Amino acid sequence: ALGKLQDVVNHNAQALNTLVKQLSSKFGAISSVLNDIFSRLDPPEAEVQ
Amino acid sequence: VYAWNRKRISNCVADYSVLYNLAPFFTFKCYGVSPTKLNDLCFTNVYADS
Amino acid sequence: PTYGVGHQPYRVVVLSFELLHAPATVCGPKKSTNLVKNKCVNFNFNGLK
Repeated sequence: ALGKLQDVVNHNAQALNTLVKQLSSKFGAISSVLNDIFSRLDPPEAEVQ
Repeated sequence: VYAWNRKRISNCVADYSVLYNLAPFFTFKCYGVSPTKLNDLCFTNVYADS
Repeated sequence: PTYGVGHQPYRVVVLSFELLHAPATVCGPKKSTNLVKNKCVNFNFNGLK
């Protein structure tokens, strides 16, 4: 029955891992790297992405 | 139009400021913008058609 | 030449580039400086900054 304690640990670990994985999402933008967008897109339209 | 003469450009330093001043071009467009700062970014597999 | 505004010849050159998928065969004009180690510094490696 220690899985009950284990499940508490796993859920927090899983949720944190899900948050980390979300960074790679482009969210409809050109790329998921903040720096690359700015060098690729000029300030007049970079803020859109 | 039929040919779509294309060039595979590689292994050289590319400066596009030459183009801007060249032959008083009366139109251009990038679809990836940053015409001023294209010169800073390195590129892979540059392929130009005319 | 008479049909001035309408069908005067325009030459169009279109160049395409792929963005930092691999070592860059072609690069823009930028100087290179000596690297430093074990120092919290800004780095711009082949466009990856």
